[PDB]
Formats: sequence, structure tokens, C-alpha cells
Amino acid sequence: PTNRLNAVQRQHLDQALAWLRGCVAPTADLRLDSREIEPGDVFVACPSDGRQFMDQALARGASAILYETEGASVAPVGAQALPVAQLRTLLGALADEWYGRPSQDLSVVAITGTNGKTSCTQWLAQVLTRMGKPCGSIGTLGALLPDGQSLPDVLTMHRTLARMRAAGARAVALEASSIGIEQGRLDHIRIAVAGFTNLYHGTMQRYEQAKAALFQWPDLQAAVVNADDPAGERLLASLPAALKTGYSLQGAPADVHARDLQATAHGQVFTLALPDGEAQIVTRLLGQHNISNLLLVAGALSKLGWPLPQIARELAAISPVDGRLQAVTPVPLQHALVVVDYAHTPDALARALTALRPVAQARGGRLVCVFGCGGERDPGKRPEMGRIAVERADRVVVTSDNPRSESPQDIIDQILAGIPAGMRAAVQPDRALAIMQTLWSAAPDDVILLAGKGHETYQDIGGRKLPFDDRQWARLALLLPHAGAVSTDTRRIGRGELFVALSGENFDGHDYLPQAQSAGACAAVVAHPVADVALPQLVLGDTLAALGRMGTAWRSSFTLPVVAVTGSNGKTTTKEMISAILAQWQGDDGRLATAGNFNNEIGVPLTLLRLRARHRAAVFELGMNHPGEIERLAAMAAPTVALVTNAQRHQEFHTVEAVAHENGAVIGALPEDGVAVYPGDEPYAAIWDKLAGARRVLRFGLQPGLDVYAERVVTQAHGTQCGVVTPAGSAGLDLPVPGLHNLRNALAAIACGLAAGAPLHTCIAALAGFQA
Repeated sequence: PTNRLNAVQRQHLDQALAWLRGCVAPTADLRLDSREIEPGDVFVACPSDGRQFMDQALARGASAILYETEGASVAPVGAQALPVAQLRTLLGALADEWYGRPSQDLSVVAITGTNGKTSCTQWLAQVLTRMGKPCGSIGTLGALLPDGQSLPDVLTMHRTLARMRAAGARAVALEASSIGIEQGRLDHIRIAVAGFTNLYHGTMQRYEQAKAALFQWPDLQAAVVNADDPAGERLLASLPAALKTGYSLQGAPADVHARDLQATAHGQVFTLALPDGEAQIVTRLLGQHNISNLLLVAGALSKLGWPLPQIARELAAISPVDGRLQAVTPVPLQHALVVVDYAHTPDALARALTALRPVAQARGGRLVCVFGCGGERDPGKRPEMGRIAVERADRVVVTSDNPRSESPQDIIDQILAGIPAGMRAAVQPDRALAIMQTLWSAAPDDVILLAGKGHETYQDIGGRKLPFDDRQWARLALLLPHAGAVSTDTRRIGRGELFVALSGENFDGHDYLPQAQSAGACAAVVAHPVADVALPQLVLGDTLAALGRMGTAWRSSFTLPVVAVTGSNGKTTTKEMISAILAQWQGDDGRLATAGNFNNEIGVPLTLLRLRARHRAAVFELGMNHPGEIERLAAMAAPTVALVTNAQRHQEFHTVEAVAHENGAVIGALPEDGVAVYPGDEPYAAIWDKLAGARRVLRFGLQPGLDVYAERVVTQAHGTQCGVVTPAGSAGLDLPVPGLHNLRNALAAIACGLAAGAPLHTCIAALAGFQA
């Protein structure tokens, strides 16, 4: 609020300036906060005890003190103290003169409003710099130079302008506020253009009246006012035509208009109409509020003298603000539209979905909303958001969103309670799984909204903020269906494969990203970025945990018999026998089997990621070293047939009974219609019998009366001949591998082959022909 100093105040100012100019360096900064004083600065003390600050400024090297003479019960004994009458009222002029009148040489654009200060000031700074007038910005993100380097009371304002000018800035866009204008944060700033974004049942009048007083300030060239807002319309009506530029999205008579706004599959198309012509603009920004902001930017630029083709061209190239209906850009591959928004309240979610519907219509696809609600926050939003999502989106997936210390399922159940009877939402509590599964089942024309986190890069689970970025997971989901193979070993990684940078052992896989790049990897999953490596990096945090979720999600996209093999001994031999059966049953190309020793928390998800549409049956070997591994691996593999080969007691965690329960967990992962296969002639069958519950059970062994057992056993040095008795019939078997343990492995394979759907004759033929 530039106060016009009368002749006496100007004289008083000149006295203060002449004194300051005589006793401190021309580079001295004027500071009001004694804590920020650096040697050579001037402390301006305008306070009930000034001494706790005046002494500090002197202790910190202040070269002079300006103090107000009305009411001060502080003054140091004998320093460079200057009494200044009305010091508070002169600070703007003092700062303006001390820093060489920085606003006199800058085109200062001050933008105010509720939802356009940050966007408009930054886009103006971006566009003007690209148009050849280097423009700095001041606002929520700090004071930035035209080149983006990061650098507020009235002295700081003038000081910041001075630094920008010294760095070559010729214009400054700054966020203004009604409070700032009233409180005097802008005093003696020469404002060239003031922009108004917007001004609801309240006292709008004081805000408008406060702002209109602003427009009878000196050196204003133009006022850019939103004509779509009722308060804005009244302000425009009161301003002389020469100063006012109105903009309107909805067709109110204004100088600047957007017409024919149409959402496209990747953005919006509208005709920008300025007094001096019209131009079609194709932009990737989503939402009418973003269009309104461009009109403010366009109006300011048009009144500042920039021609329409250049305005249209530059406005057309603006990038969406992170986390505000930001479209996720897929990883470029040499050979669905996913949108992320910080919609974590009911109203915000509704607006985002409303904003995305015309885009979905332009694409001919469904609007899919993936969202969760935070725990230990406002429970009242959870049912409401469920209703909004299902009322306004075509498909809704409810997932966890920073559940913190609450149970994720309880939050989901509360959300679902708000979804009207007859509408359904899918539930996937693991947000990473929700993203991958939703994106992989979506048609290319669908619009998927990942709502909630926006710019947030963590998930808070149980008090730990774990790295999680909706954008990175969407990028992974878009890449993975097209990647050749997933590899964790740079010695073996091929062209077009995804490299997983594992952290562990002796040599942290992150150190080998240049090699992966040289080997032609298509992307790398990494825990943290790495500078100067051009290989696209998907930052997914814990790469081992990410890999498990990747494997789990990929497995969930296929419906086929899956044999999970676990046990103390014979897993690999049995798995190979089962693999032989599947090859005999479905063909070599229709089967997937664990290769080598890929049976741990790394190998198993890597094997899962090899599943393709051609496979018709799969066998996975599951290995264990620590408690909980079988549960984790079996849950990941989601088997339809679970085999326990045997229970034999290493005491890392020690009884055979304890081993039976751990290995038995694969049976716990079976669906209701799954088949449990375990040895029936061992003393511990009861543990596995109970765990199997009501599921179909095939018990195998050497005792008559089991479901799959051998009779007439003839063991020779090189193999075993026997009659095999199964529920599907009886057949002779010449098993070309010696030993009773191998015969048991063969019986397990027959039981698993039969449970998976292979005909008995196929099982026998495969095993009769089996090679070690």
C-alpha cells in the first residue's frame, strides 16, 4: 500500500539515508530481525524491551541502528544510533531508496486470489523468461531467479528485488494477498500489473473494498480481473476502461475469453480470444480452474504488449503442476491415461472426477478412481468419499492411503459403507497392488485417477513413512507388460529387460546401473536415484519388497493351475518331475517352472514375472530359510495345488512338528476349491490334515489305503518298477531313477499332476520317460 510521503517525511527520509550512506557499506542489507543480522547490516528497530534485539544485532555486527523516538525505553549507550520519527511508516521508502529503487527498473506483476496466485505467478515467470524478459518469482516456493535458483517483510521484498535485478531479472511476478496489502508488505513497490484470481457466504465486501483501494496506487498499467467471479465483475465495472482487463471462461462480456473449451484424450482444446485476435490453444492441463489461470496470464501478457501468436504458443507448452491433475508420462519404449491428484477430501475428489469425465468421454473409455482415506484423521470423510467416487466414476478401487496406526481394513470397510446398495467397489488394501492391478486390467481408452497423495512421496504405515510415489508405480505398471524379462543380475541382463537394483550381500546392485544401461536394459527399479546415469530409474523404495509386490500383482492377472512345491527334502527333484508332467500335458511352451534355485524371496517373484498368456499350467518351488518365508512366498504364488514333500528337522527357528506347520503354510494359501497334497504315511499328517480343512486332499505314500500310493515295488540299482494306485485308476510305472526317495517324489508328482488336471496316462508317460 504505497503511502505518499509528504515533503517533511521525505526530508526525514533523506536525513536517514544520508546518515546511513555515510557510515555503512553500500552493500549493507537493512534487517528488521536481529537474529538475521550479519556483519555490516543495519538493524532497524521498530518495536516492550528493544534491548534483547538491539544488543544481539550489535553482537552480530550491526553497523547502525535506526530507532523510533516515540515510546522507546531502549537505546544502547553510545553507538551508531539514529532517531527516526515515524520509522514504521518510512520503511518501504527507506528500503526502496537503499536498494536503488529496485521496482522502478522491474516490471512487477503482483497476483492475488485463492486458487491462482501460485500457478499464475510461476507460469508468468516461466513464460516471460522464455519470451526474453528474465522474470523471477516470489511465493509459496520461495524467491526464485529466472534460472530457477532459490534465494516477507517490506525490507526483504525490496532486498529480493535488488538481488534479482543484479542477477539480470527484468520482471518479477509475486504472489500478493489482501492481508499483505493492508499490513503494508508492498509499500513503495512500483506495481506494473495487478492480477485478480478470485474473491461463498461471507464478508467479500471488505476484501473487494480493500482491493479496490489498491487500484488508486501509482504506476499501475493494467488490472487483470477474473470476470467470472461476481466480486470481480463489480471491480471491473468500477475501473476505467484504460486500466482494466477482464477475463472470462463462461462467456461474460470480457476483453479476454476462452471459447469452445473441449477436453481431448490428453488435455483440452479451446480458442483463446484476445482484443487483438484469436488463437487455438492445445494444452495438457486438466480442469476449468487451470483454463481460468491461463486467461489471467494471457490477459497480463496481452496488456504488456506481447503478440497473440507468441502468447498462444507459450501458453500451449505449459506443464501441469506436480500432483494437481498431473498426467503420468510413460517410460519411452523403443519398440491408459493415468492421472495423479492430491484429492484427499470429499469435495476435492468430486472436482477431480468431474474434471476428468470429459477427458474420459473424449477417449471413449471408463473413468476409474483409485483412492484411500488416511487413518486417525476425519472419519466422516470415508463413507462420503466412497459415495462420491462411485457416483461420479465408472469403476472405483478402494485402497490404503497412509493408514498409519489404524487397521487398513477397518478404514476400507467404513469407506465401502458409503457406497449405495447396488454399486460396487473393488478392494485391494496394498496400494501398490491396487495401482498395478487396476492399470493392467484397464482398456487403453480408460482414464484412471490415482487420487489422494498427489505430490506426496511416502506411505505412512505403522508410523514409518515408506517411500511410495503414485507416479513411479504407474510408470512401472505401464512399462512392465511390454518388457521382455525382469532380471536382477547385470551379468545376465539382456536387451529390453527390466533391471532390479537389489541392495544386499557385498556389492550393492545400485553400483552396476551403468553396466545395465550399456547392456540395453529398458529401465531400472531402484531404491534411490543416481546422478549421471541415463538409464530411466523407477524409484520404488525397498526393491526387494517392490519385487514381491510386482510378482504378486503379475501372478494375479492369470487364471491357471499353479503347483507350489515345498518340503524339507526333494523339492527340486519333485518340481522337475511335475514340470515334466506339465510339459507332457500342455506342451513345453504351455508350462512355466522354477528355473534352478530361484526359490527364495527374490527368485520366486522373478519366476512369477515370466508368466505369459500362453502358459496353461505352472509349478513353483518354494524354499524357506526364516520363519514367515513360506507364508510370504505361498501368498505371492497363490497356488491352486499345494504340495508338502516331507517334514524333516537346522534349528534356526526345531521340532519336526514345527517344520510341518511352517511348510504346511502353503496349504493355508489355497483357495476354498484348492487341493492339498502331503505325505499320508508320516506321523505328522494330522498337522497338515487340519490345516487343509475342508479342501480336497490327496495323501501320498507307500502304505496301501492312501489316495496315491505304490504297490508291487521292485527297486533296482537304476530305477523302481511299481504299480501306482490313484483315484484316477492304476498303472504300471518304470521310474528310470533309483531309490525309494525318488519313488516318493514320483508319487507326489502324480498326485500334483492329477490335482492340476493332467490325465493319469499323461502323468505316467511323463515320469516313465523322466531324465534327472
